[PDB]
Amino acid sequence: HQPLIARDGPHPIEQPTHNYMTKIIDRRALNAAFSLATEAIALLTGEAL
Amino acid sequence: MLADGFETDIAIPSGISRPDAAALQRCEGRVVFLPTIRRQLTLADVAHESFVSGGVSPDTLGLLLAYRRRFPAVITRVLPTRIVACPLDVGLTHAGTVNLRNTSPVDLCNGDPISLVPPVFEGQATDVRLDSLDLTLRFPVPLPSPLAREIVARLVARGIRDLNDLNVLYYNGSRLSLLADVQQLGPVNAELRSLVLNMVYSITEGTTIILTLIPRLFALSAQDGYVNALLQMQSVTREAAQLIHPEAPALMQDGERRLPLYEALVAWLTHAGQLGDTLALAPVVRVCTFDGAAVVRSGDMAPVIRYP
Amino acid sequence: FETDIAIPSGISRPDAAALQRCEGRVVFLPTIRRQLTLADVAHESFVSPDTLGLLLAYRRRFPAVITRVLPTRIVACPLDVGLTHAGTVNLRNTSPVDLCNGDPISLVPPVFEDVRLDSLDLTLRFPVPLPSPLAREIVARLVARGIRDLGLPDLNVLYYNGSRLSLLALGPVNAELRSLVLNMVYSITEGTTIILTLIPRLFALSAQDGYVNALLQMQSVTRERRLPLYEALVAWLTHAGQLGDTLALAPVVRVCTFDGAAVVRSGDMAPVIRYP
Amino acid sequence: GSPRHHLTRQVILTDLCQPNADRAGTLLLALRHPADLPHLAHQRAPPGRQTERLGEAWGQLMEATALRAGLVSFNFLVAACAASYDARDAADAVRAHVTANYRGTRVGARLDRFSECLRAMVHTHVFPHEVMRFFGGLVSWVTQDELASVTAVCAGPQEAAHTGHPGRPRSAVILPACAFVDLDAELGLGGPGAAFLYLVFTYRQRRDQELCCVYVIKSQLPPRGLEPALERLFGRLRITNTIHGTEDMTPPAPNRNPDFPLAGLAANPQTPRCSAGQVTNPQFADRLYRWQPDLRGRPTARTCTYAAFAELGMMPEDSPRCLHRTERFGAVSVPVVILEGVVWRPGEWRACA
Repeated sequence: HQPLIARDGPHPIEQPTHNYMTKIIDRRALNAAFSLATEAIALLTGEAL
Repeated sequence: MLADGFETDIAIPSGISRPDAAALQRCEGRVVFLPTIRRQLTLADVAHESFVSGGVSPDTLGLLLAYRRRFPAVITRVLPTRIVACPLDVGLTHAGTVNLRNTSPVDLCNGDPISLVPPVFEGQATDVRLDSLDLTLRFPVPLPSPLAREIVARLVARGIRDLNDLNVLYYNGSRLSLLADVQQLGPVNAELRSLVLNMVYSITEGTTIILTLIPRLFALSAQDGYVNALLQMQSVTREAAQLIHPEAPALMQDGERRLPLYEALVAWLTHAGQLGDTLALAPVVRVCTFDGAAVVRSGDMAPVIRYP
Repeated sequence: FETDIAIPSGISRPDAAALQRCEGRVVFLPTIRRQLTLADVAHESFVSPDTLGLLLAYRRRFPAVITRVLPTRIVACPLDVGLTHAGTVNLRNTSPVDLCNGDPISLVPPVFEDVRLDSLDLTLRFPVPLPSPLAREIVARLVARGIRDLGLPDLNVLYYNGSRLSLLALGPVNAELRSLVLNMVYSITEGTTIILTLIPRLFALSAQDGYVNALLQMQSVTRERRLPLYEALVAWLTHAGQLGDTLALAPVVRVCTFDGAAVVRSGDMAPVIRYP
Repeated sequence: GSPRHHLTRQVILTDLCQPNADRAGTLLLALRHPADLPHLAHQRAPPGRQTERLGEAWGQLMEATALRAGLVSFNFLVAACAASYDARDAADAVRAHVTANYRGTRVGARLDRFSECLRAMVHTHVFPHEVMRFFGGLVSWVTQDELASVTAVCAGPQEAAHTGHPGRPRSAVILPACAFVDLDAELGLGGPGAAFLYLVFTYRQRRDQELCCVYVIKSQLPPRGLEPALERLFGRLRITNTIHGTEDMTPPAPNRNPDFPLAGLAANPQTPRCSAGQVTNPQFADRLYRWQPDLRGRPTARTCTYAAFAELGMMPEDSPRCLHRTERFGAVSVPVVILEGVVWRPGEWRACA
């Protein structure tokens, strides 16, 4: 809203107003790599063949 | 209410895009030419589409002559379904105060009568075009009256040239120029007739006495700094005094009972003093700022109460 | 709506009596405002201007008629925004002219004949509410006098409402009205030569024979070194278009009498409306 | 909601207007005080017309009503100018109840006299659009011997003012069908819109063959743009005034003025000139060019007027409604145009020179 101060005498200017503001989302992304060698996956999995 | 105000309803159609719908809401205090005093009209009537003559879209001088055949109205609130205006010839509002908006590059002051002028200036030809409806809205420019008598004089005197520069104005030391374009021969001849009629009708038998004062003005211009600042550097009566020595006829027919100068001045006021209303339209409107500021800047609103 | 013109303190005994007499009289304010000092009203605010300077100033300013006068403030209502709301505001003659019913009344600067407050150090000039068909006469007679100084005894005789006016009654008003005379003559002598350069034949034609047949062509619709002529057109249309406003004397006031006499004499009050 | 209007009262002699015969809802036109008439004729007349005619024509009217800024009702004014309208079948019907309903002896001797006054007005050149002033339309009256108390609306809507009789309190604007000239039908404007009402006089300036017509014109045009519409109707009167309105003014025979030589004098540098101090000295002003313009007997603008209009009011409807009925004024049936809902606004006159 646009705020109001009242004035005396004859009424020169206003009718009460609104403002509809719209703003555009800017999208981004974040990356983080992570590696595991085959020497460790055989420990995380379980039994062998 | 019926007497004090008169609200028209310029209807807005169904199919309007929002790039077009958000342009009308910036057109809050404008000047709109209704052809009638109907209470329900459409945008195809207001716009420049209805302004065209038979096939010929007229230039800035013929744009004058179809203003004064119409009714100036001021937008008071833009609703989504309609535009509400108030024609100035009927009445303003109950309170009698309608806010306008400067489109001029020129400030306003208190008590200046407003006449409206076409978008004549350069950097000023701003036509709100609605693409979904193919509508342009050529909004006129509210100017002070001593500008509006210059510009009409600059446009009418320019067409008298081309029947056989000028376009540079100055107001309060700010340079501004108006656009130059070839003029349609039709409306120019409608302006020349309104000159010469109101010009020849201001000539009376008593004016041959006033013409004998031309050597009195010129001999006075060497003493008074008011008359030297009056005549002009490029006037005619300065060159009429250096070459022609006029003198009056001695007697008048029935010269006892009639007043020769009194009939000459009244005929001058009703025909040549009236001339500024016969070329342009009437200054209905003047500015009465109440408490804000005595000078209204460009792009700002200004309260308005009617003038005779 | 009513404005308040507050009197500054320091009022002597005759000075409160002089402001008590101006009950129904016209006052020019600069801008419509509730708080307003008396010094913006008075003749000090106009600087001394001549008759042309008053005619310019009486169009930029906004007229107001005084209501009841309080001992502390002057309560006045303006003729533009405050009179369409209320019904009828009384107005007093300062004129020698009797007002009739139904006249449109403009205002004239005080040419004919000054309430001065001595303690406050200011004067007060008040306009003359005479009807508009006389306003285009009384100005036009006096401008026609000043041209003769660069007369005729009927020029000073005005009959309105069966009453004789004498404009003569001469010295200082001649020097007071000088800038009108220098602008009225010039705008005609420039006017009747530019016509006479564009169409140079207009005096050489025979009066009732050739000039009429050349006049009927001007009236009909169906017929369609260098002199600085076309720069003098613009020079004349802005000056003659300026004197068209100032010497219009467009009417503010229309008198509609109700339960009273049809003729309002000098010194009496007249009821006033400006709206249907 | 009740609209706002303004009443006037005035004690009026009933010589020229009759609020009893003319019922509630007719126009009223006020005059100047007639002591001003024989002097304005002495001053504003063109050279060579009888200034001693207006003072005699009005003197024959006051000596005809005995067998003071008064009032002339519209129905009295139409029947006085009744010998100049097109619809003469109805113009002799308006006169038919003027002589038969108005209180007095030989009312038919006033109409032939008051029209002789109006012919003396055009001839002695005090035009009655400078004399006839608008006064409001009738709402009620109070009768008395030789005078009446007239109540009227100087400004406002006609249908708001209360009449006084609670049987029929309202009043519509009543006009005879001889003066009411449309410009919607005759031009082809059939579209809706608010319409303006105008009072229009017309003259015709000849030697002892002069006329008068009073019209009430309803139009959708502004007062700034009426002059092209009055010219189209009354252009016949415009032509007859420019050639016959200038008579007994003595012309210069033959011409004495040569052509105006400033375009030829200023081009040649050999032409003798003068300085600012050299002019207005006879030794140096006789060396210049002598130029004696003769404006005598020219058809000036005020001697070429054919009409004069003014604002009168409006109808703020979308489609303004007129009627054409034949009301009975006593025993005479008269074609009457009835206007519905007129909002009064006076205005200043404007000559069509």
